[PDB]
Amino acid sequence: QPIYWSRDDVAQWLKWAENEFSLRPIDSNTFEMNGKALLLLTKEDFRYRSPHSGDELYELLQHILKQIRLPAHLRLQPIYWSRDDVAQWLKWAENEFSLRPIDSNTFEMNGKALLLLTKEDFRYRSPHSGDVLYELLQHILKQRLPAHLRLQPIYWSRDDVAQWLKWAENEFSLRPIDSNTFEMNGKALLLLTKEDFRYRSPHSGDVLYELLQHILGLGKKLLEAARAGQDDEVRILMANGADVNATDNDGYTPLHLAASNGHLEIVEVLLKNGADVNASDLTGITPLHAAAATGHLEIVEVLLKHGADVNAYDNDGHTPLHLAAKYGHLEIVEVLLKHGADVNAQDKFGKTAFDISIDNGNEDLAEIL
Repeated sequence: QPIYWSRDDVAQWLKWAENEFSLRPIDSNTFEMNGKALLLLTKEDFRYRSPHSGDELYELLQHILKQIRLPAHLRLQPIYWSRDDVAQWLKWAENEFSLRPIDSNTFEMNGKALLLLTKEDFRYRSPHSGDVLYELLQHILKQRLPAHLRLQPIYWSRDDVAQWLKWAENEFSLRPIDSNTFEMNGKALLLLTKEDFRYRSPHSGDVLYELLQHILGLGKKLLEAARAGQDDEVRILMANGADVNATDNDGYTPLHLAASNGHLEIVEVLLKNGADVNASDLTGITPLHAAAATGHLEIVEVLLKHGADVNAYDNDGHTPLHLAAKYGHLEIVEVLLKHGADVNAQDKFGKTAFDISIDNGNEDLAEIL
């Protein structure tokens, strides 16, 4: 059975299939592992290794299949692995699966940071044994912020970004990070792609990038379901602790989602528990911008009451009034005007709010006065 195969046995199976199925020739270095390691690999890992014939090789192994043992020093959970423990795990799995010699510098981090890395980060660090060193962790996993930076990353300062790095270095046992590695503001740090993080900090940029993603949002991912209106679940989530200013994959806070779905109970409890009433969506949309278009006047009055920029502008230069006038909501438009809405909507096409009401044929909204 393939479980008993060695690196030599794996390689012979490759040259056999290369002749039997007339696959494009592949170097034995493509799969330098024992049969136990090969099993841990997913079909996507087979594809990445030998693109020309990885698919069929995987299916062959599966067709052949149809016809733990962690050291005591590393028996603890990976979240508690120190940086030294990770090195032994790399060296042990190397001898356990007969892999290419993994350098200790490959994973210069604690056990928590190792969990933050995605499968791709493992592959970049260990191009010869990363996938095996990744799925093994998952099987092991199956077996058994500082107050100075508690603000949302979008509002972090250049000095704040530096302290975040220093905190991350001590928190995840990372290598010394220079502060000039991310000499920018939190907004600029968000704009950087994961490839930029890997280039700025080759030792820890993959960890640092993922760290920022978690700060931007598990409990928050559940709390964002406040859009659905599960008020009791929102209280329960906040009671357990959650970033009230979390951001989804499109950059929406629980407030954005609750305001757009008409949950004044949620729209008020989030503000009381610390919600950015003027939070800027990726499109520059504010909670008011959302509530105005969705016609939730009560939420509109609340946001304006709890401090909302009646004259904010999205990425297309649209004020809440413009969004209101685009969907009628003359009542909401009146509230915005009563709270100091700009008559010059200053649209990206220069259109004013009245101009939007004229194109929509809403004479009542056009009759602003």
